[PDB]
Amino acid sequence: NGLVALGTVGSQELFSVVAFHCPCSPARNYLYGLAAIGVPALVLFIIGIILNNHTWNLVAECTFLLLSSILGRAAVAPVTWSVISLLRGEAYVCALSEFVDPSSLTAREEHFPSAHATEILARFPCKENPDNLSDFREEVSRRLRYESQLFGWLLIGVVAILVFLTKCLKHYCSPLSYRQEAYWAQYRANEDQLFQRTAEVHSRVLAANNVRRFFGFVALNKDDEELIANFPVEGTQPRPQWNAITGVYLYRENQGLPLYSRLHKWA
Amino acid sequence: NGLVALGTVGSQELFSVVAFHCPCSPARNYLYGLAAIGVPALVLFIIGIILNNHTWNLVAECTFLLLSSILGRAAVAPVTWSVISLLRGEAYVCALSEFVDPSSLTAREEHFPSAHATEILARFPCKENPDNLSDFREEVSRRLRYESQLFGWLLIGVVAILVFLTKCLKHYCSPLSYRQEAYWAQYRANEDQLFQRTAEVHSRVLAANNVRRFFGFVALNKDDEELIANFPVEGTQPRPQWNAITGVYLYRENQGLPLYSRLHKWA
Amino acid sequence: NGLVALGTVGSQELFSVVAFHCPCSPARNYLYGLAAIGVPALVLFIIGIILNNHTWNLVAECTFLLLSSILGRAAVAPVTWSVISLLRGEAYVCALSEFVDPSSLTAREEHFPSAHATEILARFPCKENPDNLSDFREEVSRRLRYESQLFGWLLIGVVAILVFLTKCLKHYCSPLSYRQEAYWAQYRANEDQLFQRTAEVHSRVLAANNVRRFFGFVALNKDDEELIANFPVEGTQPRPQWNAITGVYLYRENQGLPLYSRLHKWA
Amino acid sequence: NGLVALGTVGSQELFSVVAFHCPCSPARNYLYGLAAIGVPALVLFIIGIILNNHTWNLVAECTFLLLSSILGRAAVAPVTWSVISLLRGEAYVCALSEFVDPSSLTAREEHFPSAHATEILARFPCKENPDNLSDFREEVSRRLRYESQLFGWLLIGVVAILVFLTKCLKHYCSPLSYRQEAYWAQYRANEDQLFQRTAEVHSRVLAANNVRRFFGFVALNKDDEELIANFPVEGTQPRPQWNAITGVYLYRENQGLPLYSRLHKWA
Amino acid sequence: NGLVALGTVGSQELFSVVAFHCPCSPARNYLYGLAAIGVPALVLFIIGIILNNHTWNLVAECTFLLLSSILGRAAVAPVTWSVISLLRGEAYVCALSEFVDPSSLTAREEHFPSAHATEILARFPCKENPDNLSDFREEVSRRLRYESQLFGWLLIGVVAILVFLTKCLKHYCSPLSYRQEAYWAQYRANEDQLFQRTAEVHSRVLAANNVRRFFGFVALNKDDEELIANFPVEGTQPRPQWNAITGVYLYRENQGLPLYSRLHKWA
Amino acid sequence: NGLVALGTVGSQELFSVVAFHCPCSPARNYLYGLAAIGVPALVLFIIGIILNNHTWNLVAECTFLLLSSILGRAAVAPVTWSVISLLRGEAYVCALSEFVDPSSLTAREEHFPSAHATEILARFPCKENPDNLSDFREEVSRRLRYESQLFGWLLIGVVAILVFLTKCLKHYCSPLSYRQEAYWAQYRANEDQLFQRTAEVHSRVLAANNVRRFFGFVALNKDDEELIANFPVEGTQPRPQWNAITGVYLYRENQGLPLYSRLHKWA
Amino acid sequence: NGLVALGTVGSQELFSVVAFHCPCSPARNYLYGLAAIGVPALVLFIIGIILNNHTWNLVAECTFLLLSSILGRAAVAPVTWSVISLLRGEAYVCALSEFVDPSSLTAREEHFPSAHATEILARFPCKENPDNLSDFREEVSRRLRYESQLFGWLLIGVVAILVFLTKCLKHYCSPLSYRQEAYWAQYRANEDQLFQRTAEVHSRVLAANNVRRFFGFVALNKDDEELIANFPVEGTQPRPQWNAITGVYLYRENQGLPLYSRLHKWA
Repeated sequence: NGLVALGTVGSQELFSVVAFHCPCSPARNYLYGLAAIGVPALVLFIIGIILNNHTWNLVAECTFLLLSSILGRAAVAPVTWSVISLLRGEAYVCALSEFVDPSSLTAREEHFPSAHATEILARFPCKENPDNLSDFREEVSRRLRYESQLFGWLLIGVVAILVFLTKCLKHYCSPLSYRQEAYWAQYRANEDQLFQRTAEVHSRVLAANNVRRFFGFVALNKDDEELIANFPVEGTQPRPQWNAITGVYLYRENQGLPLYSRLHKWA
Repeated sequence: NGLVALGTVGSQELFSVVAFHCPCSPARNYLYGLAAIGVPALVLFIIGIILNNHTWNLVAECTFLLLSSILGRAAVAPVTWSVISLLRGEAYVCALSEFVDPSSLTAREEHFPSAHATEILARFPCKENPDNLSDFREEVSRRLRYESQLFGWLLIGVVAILVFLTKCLKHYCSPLSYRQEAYWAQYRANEDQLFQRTAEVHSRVLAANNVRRFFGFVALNKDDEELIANFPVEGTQPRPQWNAITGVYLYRENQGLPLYSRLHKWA
Repeated sequence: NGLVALGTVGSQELFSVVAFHCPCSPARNYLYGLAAIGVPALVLFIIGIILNNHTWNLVAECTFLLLSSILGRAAVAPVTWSVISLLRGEAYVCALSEFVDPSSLTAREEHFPSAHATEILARFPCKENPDNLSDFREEVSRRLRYESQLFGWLLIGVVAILVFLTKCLKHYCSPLSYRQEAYWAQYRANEDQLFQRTAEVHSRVLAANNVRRFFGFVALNKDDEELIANFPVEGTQPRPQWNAITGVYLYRENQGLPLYSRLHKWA
Repeated sequence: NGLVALGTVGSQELFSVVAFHCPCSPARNYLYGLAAIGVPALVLFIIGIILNNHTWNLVAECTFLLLSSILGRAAVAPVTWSVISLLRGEAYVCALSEFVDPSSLTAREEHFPSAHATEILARFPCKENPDNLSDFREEVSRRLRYESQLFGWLLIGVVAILVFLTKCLKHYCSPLSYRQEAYWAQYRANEDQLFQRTAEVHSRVLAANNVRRFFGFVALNKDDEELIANFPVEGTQPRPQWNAITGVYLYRENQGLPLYSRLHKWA
Repeated sequence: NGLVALGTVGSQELFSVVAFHCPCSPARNYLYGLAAIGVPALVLFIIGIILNNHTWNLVAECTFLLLSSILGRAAVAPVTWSVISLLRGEAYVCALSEFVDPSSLTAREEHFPSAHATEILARFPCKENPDNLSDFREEVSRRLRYESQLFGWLLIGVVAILVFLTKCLKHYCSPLSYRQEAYWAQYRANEDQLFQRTAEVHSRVLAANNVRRFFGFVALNKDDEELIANFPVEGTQPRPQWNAITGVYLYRENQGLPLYSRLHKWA
Repeated sequence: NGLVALGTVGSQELFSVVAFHCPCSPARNYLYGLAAIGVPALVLFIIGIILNNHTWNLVAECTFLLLSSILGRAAVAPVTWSVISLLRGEAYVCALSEFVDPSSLTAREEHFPSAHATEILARFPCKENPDNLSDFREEVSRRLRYESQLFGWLLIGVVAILVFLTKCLKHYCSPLSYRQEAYWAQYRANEDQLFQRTAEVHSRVLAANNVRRFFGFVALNKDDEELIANFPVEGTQPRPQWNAITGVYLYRENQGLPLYSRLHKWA
Repeated sequence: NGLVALGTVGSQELFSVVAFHCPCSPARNYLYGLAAIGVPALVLFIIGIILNNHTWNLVAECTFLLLSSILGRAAVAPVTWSVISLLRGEAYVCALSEFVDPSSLTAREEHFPSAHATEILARFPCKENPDNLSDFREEVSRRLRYESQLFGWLLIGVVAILVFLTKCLKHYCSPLSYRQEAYWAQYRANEDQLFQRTAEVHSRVLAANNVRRFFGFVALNKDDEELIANFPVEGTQPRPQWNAITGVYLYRENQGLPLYSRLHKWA
């Protein structure tokens, strides 16, 4: 579970690492903000989609309980980046500074430099402004930062409410109890780990047999020596068996005794 | 019990960590204060609700002795944050500075800059004020900080009185003695821990059996070797048993001999 | 898998290591940028092509599933360099500074130094410009840096989308399941490692026999003493066998039992 | 393989170590650049030729597959020095500064100091130039550095393309497969190492016998005591045998069983 | 082999250690340069001649294959000192500064201080010169340093070419193969070492016998106790035997079996 | 052999340690230089004569092969001091400064302070001279330092040539070979060491016997306990035997078997 | 032998340690120099006389070979102090400054302050002198330091010559050889050490017997327990025996067998 938190720490570090330079300009601020805050979010979303074997299971089968799980396991990375970027400021103020109405803002009482200043307005984040505009721009700076931080806090709140609702609904609308669901999760984890290790060992001993068949002898460590001494092997399982293993498994009950996975259904 | 104190230390650190910038402005101070002090409180409350298995037990059953316990175990995090934010100052003074009556305050004796200064009043926390207003704003600053700290201390006092009353009432209006309640708590803890560990081990050995059935042999460490050598397994319990385990248990007495949990009631 | 990440770290270090000096000049900036950002990319691409034994396997045979795999394993190095060079700036602004239209840019309102300044325009990155042009050049600098960073982020996004599509297509249009593909990968790795080690040992003992035949005795460590004591040898396999081993292997199935490599097909 | 990389690091260190002083002068810059960048290259080439036993094998025999191998193993040292010297600058600009056309270069707009300045042109790298010429010489400096770095990057690219073509051709136009070529390389290495060690031990025991024949006894360590106790010796092989061992060996096949070296052909 | 490299490092250290003070003077610069750069070279040459036992072997006999070997093993020390002194500068410029033609050199355009300045010319390395001559002397300084470094690089190149030619000729015009020459070198080394140690031990035990004959008993360590317990001794070999051992040995072949040294010829 | 090098390092340290103060004066500089550079040389020569047992052997006998050996073993210390003192400067310039001809030297063109300045000439090393004479004295300083260093380098060269000639002559005009001379040297060393140790032990046990005869018992360590337990003693050898041992031994040959020392001649 | 060198190091340290203050004065400088440089010399001479048991041996007997030995072993301490004091300066210049002839010395040409300055002359070492006399006194300072150092070096030379002559004469005019003299020295040392230790042990056991006779038992360590267990004792030797032991022994020969000490003569 801590992998997502490590990824979030890395996301914050990369935020403070790579670069940022607000291109004070009439109409490019909009696009630059949108891209520089969304493209890394999209990349993190893709990364989250990739390393979730549920999607490969699903596409191998080719449902709403699957999409919820996968998108929830994925979207934790883009959200903790969007929030960190909003709360940081200096990325919302860079994109929504041109759109400020120069009529409605109070300061050291002067109307405004002109009716020509829309390219002068959007130049504030680059801190380049005359002394009068210097004392003037703090207002719009603080206002935009205010809007950014408010959106950020509301985003955090909505994400929290959504997570709580998701949990309270998944527990309410599931056929099992919750303790048995914990047992089921432990079983999935243990089965996956044991299957991975056994597959590796079986494959290694098969390869050793193949090589020995060629040279006449195989060179091994003490460990692999034990691995061949204990476990023999003659040939893998047929393709239909592999095909039967893979797939999505919804909880099915044989008579009186439940099954917890497709490999279990292979009893 | 110390997990809540560690969370409180982390809450204080995150308070001093993330950000704060009072948006000196006519009407946004109100909203910004409310959100920036309540949204983290709401998030901490949700987090406290989530990790309290009592709520999942309850919803699995689908009562006032349950809601009190859960909300008490939860609300310790938002309260220790509200108090730290009030006592800190610089968050109440930011939101309730516009509402100060400019007529009723004494200082270096001048009436007030004008009757136009309500946007000049709410600009004090941003420390930007002319020299006369410089010597003037300290009064309202100290007054608002006074109000904040007083509310904070009163909140602490009320929370303490509430906790004491809750304890004195729960002990007065309970069928058991208190020493046996301590025994009951120890039993709940021990039972939960032992059940978790046993579930994990039983599940792992079941998965090992399943994998061996597939490949013809299972690769294991020395520890799991012992785990399979000692404890055999053939199949889990039926779903009705799991359903009988879960649920809320109020103290029920068989004839002469008390039961302390639903799993105990399964004798 | 981490070898590519180590190579990327080394690529960034070498970027910050070797040199860079923007030759402010009318028409050489174009060529210098193109070369100094593409030639290292081409070199990294060649290096990636070289150390991928798939290409030697292929040419030894003398197909679209091979080219995709090889070019994907290769192009990870040039892309992570192109992106680092774009996001860095100071390499796009050096090459596309001459082409800026001197009519369309707003600043401290003066038209432009002359209609003679195209060699004065392309001299900005060398920071040598008069005071008026000093306050003028920041605009074009920021604009070009904006364009560079935008292209960089879009490149990252396109690479991510391409990787995701490649994965989702390779899993959708393959005859096997995905778990068996994992088994197959583990088998390829184990077989390659074991074959390498066995080849080395067999060759060493053969050479020892040859030398002993000459001098009358061979000097060895304790390890090689054991190596000769255990494994004897009389002569290698004929050339047809080596020729049968090499080559590309597409997944072929003997009756009911799959084969996973050409050496396996040598059963 | 890393010996060449260690030699390259040492080459860079010696570049930054020994000296360099551009002799600003009319016609000596040409010669000094040529020598100070080629003579170390020629020395490294000779060194690479020397420590490649293939050349001694060849001359002992007294063919295009030999010359390619030897010159490739050799020229890695001069190329990684030529490239480091070009990319460094301050060695091309020193030699090709006199040949700059004083008519075709734009700067702070003055024609040129005179038509007498060809000895003033070639004095720029020594940084000794009047203030006007000070602001003037930066142009020619940057231009020459540009030319140097471009030639350097193109040299790297051509070397990479040449290496890739060499590999792709040697694998395409060879009678064996590539895995057996790896076996052959391992065999050559193992045979050379074992032969060296055995030769040393046999020679030492022969010398010990000779000395004992003189004094009546030989003084030895425990190690040499074991060396004489185990391996006896009476006399070396005749000169025809040594002559049969040496020489170049192209892959020859006895009936059904391949030979991998001349000593192997001595079966 | 590394002894020569250690001697070269020591030579460089002693160069930077002892002293150097260019005696700015009309005609003494010539002699001082010649001596201070040649006398240490002659000393290193003598030292190299001394510690090469080949010369003592030769004079004990009282041929071109001997002189080449000895002078090659010797001249490595003077050459690596001459080169270090040339490349260093400040030793060629000190001796060949008087001979500069004051007519042919261009600088800040003045003819020359006078036709009396030949003792003013040779005073430049002592850095004592008036301001005009200050800006003047840099030219002759750089020119002489140029000449020195060019001679140095050419010397290195010629030495490298000579070494390569020597090797390629010695391998081409020798009766043996090269591998057997390596065996021969190993044999010479081993024989010399074993003979030295045996001579020492035999001599020590003989001296012990002599002393015991005088006092009636000899005091020894445990080591010498073992040395006398194992190896007895009664008397050395006659002078004709020693005379037969020494001398130069050209490769002679007994019938079918080669001899590798004179002590071997004593079979 | 390294004892002489340690003595040379100590000589250099003592040179830089004790003192030196050039007594600027008309006629005392001569004497002070001569003494302060020769008296330590004479002392080192005497020290070298003392610790060379060959001289005591010779005088005990009461020949040109003895004097050469002794004076060569001795004069290595005064020569390495004379050379270090010449090369150092500031000791030749102190003694031969008065004798400089004030007519023949060129400088800032003035004739000379007077015809009274011979006590002003010899005052230069004490650095006390007026400004004109300040710029004047550097010439004579550098000239005298030049002469000193030249004499030093020539002395080193002559010493090297003399050593080489001595070696080449001693090997050419000796009755033995050179390897047997090495054996002879090893024998002399071993015999001297063993004789010294045996003499010490025999003397100690004799003294122990004498003391025991007086007191009735002798107190000893464990070591001396063993020394008396093993080796008995009754009385030393007569004076004629000691007289026969001492003396110079030229290589004499008994019939067919050589003798290597007088104690050996005592067989 | 190193005890004298340690004493010399201590002498130098005490020289630089205790004090020195030249009493600039007409006639006290003479006496102060004489005393402060001779009295420590006399003390060191007495100390050297005391710790040389030869003198007590001699006076116990109550000859030129004894006085030479004792005075040589003694005078090494005063000489190495006189030399260190002369070479140091600032102790000869303090005593022989009054006697300088004020007529014969050249400086900045003035005759001399007066004919009254003999108390002004001897005040120079106290550095108190007017500016003219300041530039004047350096001459006499350097001259006196010159005289001191010359006397010092001549003293060292004479001491060295005397030591060499003493050695060459003692070896020439002695009845024995020199190797037997070395044996004799070793015997004297061993006999003295063994006699001292035995005397101590015998005395301790005698005292233990005496004490036991008084109390009835003696308390001892383990060591003294062993000392009494092994060696018994009943009574010392008579006074005539002690008288026979002491005395000076010149080398006397019994018939055919030499004696090396008086205790040996007690056989």
